[PDB]
Amino acid sequence: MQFTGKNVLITGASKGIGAEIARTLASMGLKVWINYRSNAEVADALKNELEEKGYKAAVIKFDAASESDFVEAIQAIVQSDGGLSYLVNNAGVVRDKLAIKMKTEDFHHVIDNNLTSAFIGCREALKVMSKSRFGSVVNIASIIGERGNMGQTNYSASKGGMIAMSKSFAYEGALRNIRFNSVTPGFIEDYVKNIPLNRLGAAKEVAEAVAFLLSDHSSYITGETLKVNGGLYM
Amino acid sequence: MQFTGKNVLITGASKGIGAEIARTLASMGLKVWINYRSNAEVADALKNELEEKGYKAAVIKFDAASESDFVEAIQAIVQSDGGLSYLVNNAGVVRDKLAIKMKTEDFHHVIDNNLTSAFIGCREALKVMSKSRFGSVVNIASIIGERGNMGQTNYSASKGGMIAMSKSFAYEGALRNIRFNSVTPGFIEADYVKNIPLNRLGAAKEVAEAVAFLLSDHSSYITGETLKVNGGLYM
Amino acid sequence: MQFTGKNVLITGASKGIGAEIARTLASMGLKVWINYRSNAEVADALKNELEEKGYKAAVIKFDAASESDFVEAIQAIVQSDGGLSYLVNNAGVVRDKLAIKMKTEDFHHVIDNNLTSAFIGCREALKVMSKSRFGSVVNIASIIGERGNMGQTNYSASKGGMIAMSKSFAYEGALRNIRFNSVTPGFIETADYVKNIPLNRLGAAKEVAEAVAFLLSDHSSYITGETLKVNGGLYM
Amino acid sequence: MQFTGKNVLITGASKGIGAEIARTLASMGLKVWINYRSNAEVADALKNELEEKGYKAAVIKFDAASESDFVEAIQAIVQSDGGLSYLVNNAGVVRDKLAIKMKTEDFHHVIDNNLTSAFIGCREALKVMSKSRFGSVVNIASIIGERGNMGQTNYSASKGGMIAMSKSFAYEGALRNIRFNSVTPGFIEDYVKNIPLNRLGAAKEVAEAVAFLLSDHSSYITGETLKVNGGLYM
Ligand SMILES: NC(=O)c1ccc[n+]([C@@H]2O[C@H](COP(=O)([O-])OP(=O)(O)OC[C@H]3O[C@@H](n4cnc5c(N)ncnc54)[C@H](OP(=O)(O)O)[C@@H]3O)[C@@H](O)[C@H]2O)c1
Ligand SMILES: NC(=O)c1ccc[n+]([C@@H]2O[C@H](COP(=O)([O-])OP(=O)(O)OC[C@H]3O[C@@H](n4cnc5c(N)ncnc54)[C@H](OP(=O)(O)O)[C@@H]3O)[C@@H](O)[C@H]2O)c1
Ligand SMILES: NC(=O)c1ccc[n+]([C@@H]2O[C@H](COP(=O)([O-])OP(=O)(O)OC[C@H]3O[C@@H](n4cnc5c(N)ncnc54)[C@H](OP(=O)(O)O)[C@@H]3O)[C@@H](O)[C@H]2O)c1
Ligand SMILES: NC(=O)c1ccc[n+]([C@@H]2O[C@H](COP(=O)([O-])OP(=O)(O)OC[C@H]3O[C@@H](n4cnc5c(N)ncnc54)[C@H](OP(=O)(O)O)[C@@H]3O)[C@@H](O)[C@H]2O)c1
Repeated sequence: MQFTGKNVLITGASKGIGAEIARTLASMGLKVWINYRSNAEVADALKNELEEKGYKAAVIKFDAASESDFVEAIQAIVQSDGGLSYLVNNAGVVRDKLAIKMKTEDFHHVIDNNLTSAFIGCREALKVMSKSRFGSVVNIASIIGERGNMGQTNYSASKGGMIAMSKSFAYEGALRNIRFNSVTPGFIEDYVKNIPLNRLGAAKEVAEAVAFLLSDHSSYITGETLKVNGGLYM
Repeated sequence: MQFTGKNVLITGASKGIGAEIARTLASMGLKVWINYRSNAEVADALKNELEEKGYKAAVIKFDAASESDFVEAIQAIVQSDGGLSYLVNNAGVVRDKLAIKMKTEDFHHVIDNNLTSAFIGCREALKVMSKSRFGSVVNIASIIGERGNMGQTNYSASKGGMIAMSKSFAYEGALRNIRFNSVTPGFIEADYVKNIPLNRLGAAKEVAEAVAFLLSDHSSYITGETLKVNGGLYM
Repeated sequence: MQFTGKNVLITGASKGIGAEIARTLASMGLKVWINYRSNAEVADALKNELEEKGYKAAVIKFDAASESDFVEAIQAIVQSDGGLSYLVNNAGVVRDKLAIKMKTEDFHHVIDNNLTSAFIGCREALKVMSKSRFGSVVNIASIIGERGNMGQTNYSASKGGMIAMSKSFAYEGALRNIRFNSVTPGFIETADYVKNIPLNRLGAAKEVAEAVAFLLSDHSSYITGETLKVNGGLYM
Repeated sequence: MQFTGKNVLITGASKGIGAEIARTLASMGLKVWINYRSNAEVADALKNELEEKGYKAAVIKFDAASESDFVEAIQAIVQSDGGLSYLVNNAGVVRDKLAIKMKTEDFHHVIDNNLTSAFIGCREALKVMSKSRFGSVVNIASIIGERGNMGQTNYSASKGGMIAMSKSFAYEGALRNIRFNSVTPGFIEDYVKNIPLNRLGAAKEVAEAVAFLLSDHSSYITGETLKVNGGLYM
């Protein structure tokens, strides 16, 4: 795919879907910044892999649920590269229980760490992308955020709020060509029963949806939610 | 409308949409419980207005965002009336501001107040209504939670999260006939009215009647739905 | 429920969900006009049952897919009645098959009969309700129109078209206080399927009928262009 | 973007959005079949321009609303190329008028011509793509099929029916790996006012959204309605 931008920051990218987004975007020629919070071994391993395939990769440590930490990280990337073309808000956790077994503590943890991180990222994207009249931001949402689930009142709250907040951000960034969109993965690798495509999704399929929404090919799409769930939910 | 249930708790019912919801359900024979946080001047005045007109009304206290406070009023109401049929999560604030001028303080205040509160309400509705195999909960969301708005990242996050959480709760309470539903009002009382097909602002009372429908027996097969009351502003 | 308006025409009302809308609206004091197409007997039995129960009811024969018949029937009701306050486009057919087995014949029949009929209904409603600045029209759609279904390309086409056309009609009727809304029933009783319904049961026809009543009644005076899901959680 | 398949038919592709879709899919390596009904001038001009630019391109004459005539066209393509990997139902007309002024003739014309044609395309796609267990179909709908518009009861009916029928076809084709998806463009080159991106859309951005949905990058996406409207509707 074709990118006018040059670099991308991916929160929570040391493993899983975030790692695969990093891998996909770096194989398409963007310099990927791979966020991690705790142990650096796995992030450093991914960065080494990506350079060793010939790509551009750097690692950066911050807590995406911390305002100061994540503002200073974006400032450091601006100072190293000259700007920031792309952001992927992927940082997220799960703490599933039935609601009657869930303290407001278990709710606040998931809400803060899944929504406020995305809010910080989107606001800082608005700041650093405005001067150049160019940017794209993708919020990794979920199918749970669109339909809800048993035992996932907190998670579904966070990712439905992410879907609606992202549209608000699209409204605010659209006049300076700063686009915001959500991706709602389905089941990514019994549950396979209800999937019409009769298989789990690969992380790469998510990653290439993200790549499309960051790319120039989606330059008229903003404020949209892209389902990547094999037909589980239309 | 027809109600098998007997009483309702309405958070933030002292004025505006909450109070006129309260008037509405009282007029249809339900015992209303106005909930307030600060002054009891308007809440008491409402309560009295509702009892002169011949209706059953009382008041109760908590910060609907406070877990303990919320819970403990719900036991108080169960002990007074023998149960709680209906709940309306109406409590909510706005703190509008462009996102770049918005401290995460201003974001947490709105999230914690507007959606954690609805979480305590819904989770406790599940608890008190499960025994009796009957219940109906309506969460008062907004068109902003469906479409988003400039200057309302915090409010749209809270209300959209409510709308989705409501669906999860509907899942958890469906097997026991506890129904969960949301209402998304539009602009409720000139350039604003240009984009409303009905060409007018909504009365707080139209929102209240939609809430009554979702609480009544007439919606007994409707759970997990989001009912748009916006005069056509959003379809 | 409260109704400012006085009478209602329900298309396809001689049996099933339409008969239950007629029964429910009759019991709320509306004069119901029960439409039928072919054999009257079942329709006149419904009219007699409603009149015995103390309610107002009449029958009227016309083909909802025929522009002239449906025009002329609405004109007749306006002249018996003084006007027409409420309309329920309930007429619909199914011809389920897989698409590779479906002729275009089998597609137009369901389209011409499920959508065009609603189009005529809503357009005549606009006409006859404009002067009095009051009116409410409900279009009986389906969950299939929202979600799509195997073997139901034609039916889902017709009901999704109905759902979107109903919103356009809301736009055109909104200035004369003529509201347009849709109901999307799920699986209604007439047990593999009850699996995927959270409420763990089929719906009753009366639950649909009461949702229709709400969308006709005064209580929904600010709700227009909406699609009200009656499916017990099968689709959110 | 990559494509496992080799060719694509596009109905109503002689000018406008369909021409741009032909132009875009041609530059990415697909052999494009340019459908037209009436004059062949403009379609030959398109063909000659794409063959000038080094690409494979062929015109084909048929009325998309006629069952026999678009079944036969698909059959002739199958015989020439050996198969058909991709289809784009783009044929479409408007006859805008207030509902009280609109004969059922006016309604039937737009219905028969916008929605029946897509039905004939999607069934025939089911038939010809099933054996190879590979295919992708994109139905070009509209924002009007999602929110409605005054004066456009007929167009909105056709396009919203297209959007729901496409999910039904997605269900039917899922097991064979034949994907169905819709595109809902907004305003495509006062009005601009209500568009957050503050400009009309290029046919070119619609065409690239279509390309993504046909491509291998959307291989876990079926039954989706991808909005291309610059924030005009979220
Ligand atoms: N897999 C699915 O089916 C599915 C579908 C829907 C969406 N997604 C989304 O996919 C994303 C991650 O994919 P995954 O399921 O493969 O999860 P995963 O394997 O847990 O990867 C999540 C990553 O995000 C990190 N993270 C969490 N909070 C963070 C913070 N505040 N700052 C920085 N990094 C943070 C992780 O925590 P640690 O430091 O603890 O490793 C981890 O590296 C999330 O947004 C999830 O909500 C998942
Ligand atoms: N009006 C609209 O256009 C619109 C549309 C969408 C939905 N709604 C919803 O309508 C509801 C209220 O209607 P309104 O707009 O008319 O607002 P309002 O006039 O401000 O009434 C809101 C009430 O909720 C109370 N409240 C706030 N937080 C509370 C808490 N934690 N515990 C208990 N009570 C609390 C208020 O606070 P005080 O103690 O500070 O008075 C006040 O009595 C909200 O949920 C809002 O989100 C508004
Ligand atoms: N049952 C469900 O699960 C379900 C769910 C979604 C919505 N609905 C909708 O419910 C409505 C009817 O309910 P039902 O399922 O109980 O169907 P039903 O039992 O078949 O009742 C349908 C009625 O509509 C009549 N009708 C058909 N075309 C007509 C026309 N052109 N003019 C006048 N009447 C016409 C019937 O035809 P005859 O003269 O041939 O009897 C019959 O009386 C339809 O709109 C259907 O599309 C059904
Ligand atoms: N432009 C927009 O703002 C917008 C937005 C939403 C979607 N779209 C969709 O985009 C498509 C067309 O793009 P456009 O707006 O640029 O329209 P256009 O300029 O009119 O191009 C439409 C083409 O489709 C052809 N066509 C119509 N019916 C046909 C049939 N039965 N068989 C074969 N070809 C047929 C045309 O007819 P002739 O032979 O009469 O030339 C013409 O070549 C349609 O599906 C329209 O509904 C338009």
